[PDB]
Amino acid sequence: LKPDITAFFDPATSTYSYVVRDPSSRACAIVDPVLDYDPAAGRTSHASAERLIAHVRQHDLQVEWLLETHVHADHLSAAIFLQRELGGCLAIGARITQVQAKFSGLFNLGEAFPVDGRQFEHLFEDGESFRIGALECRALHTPGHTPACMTYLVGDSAFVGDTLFMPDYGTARCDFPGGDARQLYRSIQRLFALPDATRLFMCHDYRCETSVGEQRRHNVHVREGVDEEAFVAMRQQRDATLGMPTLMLPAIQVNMRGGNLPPVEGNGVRYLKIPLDLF
Amino acid sequence: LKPDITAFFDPATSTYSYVVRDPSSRACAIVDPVLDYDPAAGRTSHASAERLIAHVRQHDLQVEWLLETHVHADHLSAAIFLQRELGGCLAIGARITQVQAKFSGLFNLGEAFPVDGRQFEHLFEDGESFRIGALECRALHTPGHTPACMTYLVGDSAFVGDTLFMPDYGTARCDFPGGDARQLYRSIQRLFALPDATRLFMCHDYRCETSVGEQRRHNVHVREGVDEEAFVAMRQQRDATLGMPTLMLPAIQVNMRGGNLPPVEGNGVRYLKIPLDLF
Ligand SMILES: [Cl-]
Ligand SMILES: [Cl-]
Ligand SMILES: [Cl-]
Ligand SMILES: [Cl-]
Ligand SMILES: [Zn+2]
Ligand SMILES: [Zn+2]
Repeated sequence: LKPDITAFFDPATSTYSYVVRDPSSRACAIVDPVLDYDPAAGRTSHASAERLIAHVRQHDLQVEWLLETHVHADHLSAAIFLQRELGGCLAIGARITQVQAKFSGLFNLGEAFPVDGRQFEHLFEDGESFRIGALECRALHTPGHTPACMTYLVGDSAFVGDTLFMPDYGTARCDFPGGDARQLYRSIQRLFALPDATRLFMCHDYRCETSVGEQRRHNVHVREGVDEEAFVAMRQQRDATLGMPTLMLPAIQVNMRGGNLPPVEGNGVRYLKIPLDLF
Repeated sequence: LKPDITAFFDPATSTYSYVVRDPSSRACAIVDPVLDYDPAAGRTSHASAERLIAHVRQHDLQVEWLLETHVHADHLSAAIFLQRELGGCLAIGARITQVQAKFSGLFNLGEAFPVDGRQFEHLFEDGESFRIGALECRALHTPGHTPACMTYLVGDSAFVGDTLFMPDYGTARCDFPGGDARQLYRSIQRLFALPDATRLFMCHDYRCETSVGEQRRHNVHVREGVDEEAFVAMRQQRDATLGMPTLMLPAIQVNMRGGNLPPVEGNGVRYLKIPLDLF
């Protein structure tokens, strides 16, 4: 039983979000939804999410899951807004509590900020099975880009997050806190051991769908024949040349909260905190 | 007695800073010095200021004034860092207290944030005379870009801030809070009534020095013959098309403090506050 998958490209952040629909029912999940954010003005907008809401409404779907593949450093999540409009259960990999506990310190939030994942309604363990309607699904731990990345298998497909790019772009950076180029190399090996026909759906592109086959032989960074020590050297060498993602500091502190904005002050206004000279 | 003026271009922010030196002594002032700031990482760096420090050290100058022409929305000021290394008296126009009182509310700082200009050691009134060594100087109120802009006359020259651009670029936006396209029009008229040979030194360029003469007849936005109501219409029409300056929210909250970073938290880290959905 194969999922009905609709991709949604966001040109500002190069993010693909997905609606993952059970063909035998109206149940669906939403993967990596984007809350649009203008960092110069601090304006959040709902254009990308409204595309998702309209699709769900057109096809009269019931949102069962709001899935995050990892903690996004390049965009803010629109999960909370979609959850208000469409319902559904907010979910992420269990190792999100490592990112919460680390960045609670880096953002200086105190214990008014819980670091155990309560903001998310489900934390997936490695290998955990679950369903989207009748669809059969499993969550695999695939860390390396971040400590907490998950790949979601759903029928014949896999939502790999930032664990791979399209074969001609290669792989993503691993210099996020807790990221590990060698952990990512072995996460990719796990992905390559899947059936070569598995539909692979990327989180970013700089062109959303490939296969395990295409990747295994044609990925410019981790084709077959690229050993662990070679890849690591190149990954860390490219990472050193990379400036920090523009939205990283706003994105983490929203996304580590499940996509809740920071609390309102007596002002009536909510504020992000931008650590100075910490990175 | 004419000032010895050295210009310093910052390509990241298109800012001209100046060293204004009294030829008959070693006294100088520093105008609009830049603290380099990477907004993605929250990294401040001291490259631009180190150029100023080296010049002061080469020519064995004594910093008497650290002048700001206005509250900068496009860069953070390096006044406090220069003040530590070189000394000197930090100064700005008296109407800085309007910007402090407004943005103390917009940034929700409470009364742990004084709104009377104590962070600056001198607040210039309109028409106030002062000296840089033997040089004769006067501060004119020239609002419009911001409520608090000042033009500094020093001998035969004038540091106009963002009150004008070079004649072929025209004028700057007036949509900052308290800014007023019509106030700016009449500030410019005041500048045009100066002697046509007055050396005019811009704060930005997108090429630092022109004359009142060149401006009066050749400014593409406010040449002679452009009336008050025409200019205002065009200024507000262009302003509406403009996205907010990238660094505006970090820059104001540092510069409204005289260039002090926000306080250290028990973390040991300092934080900017970015209002959400307020602009
Ligand atoms: Cl597209
Ligand atoms: Cl459920
Ligand atoms: Cl130059
Ligand atoms: Cl003095
Ligand atoms: Zn990512
Ligand atoms: Zn300005």
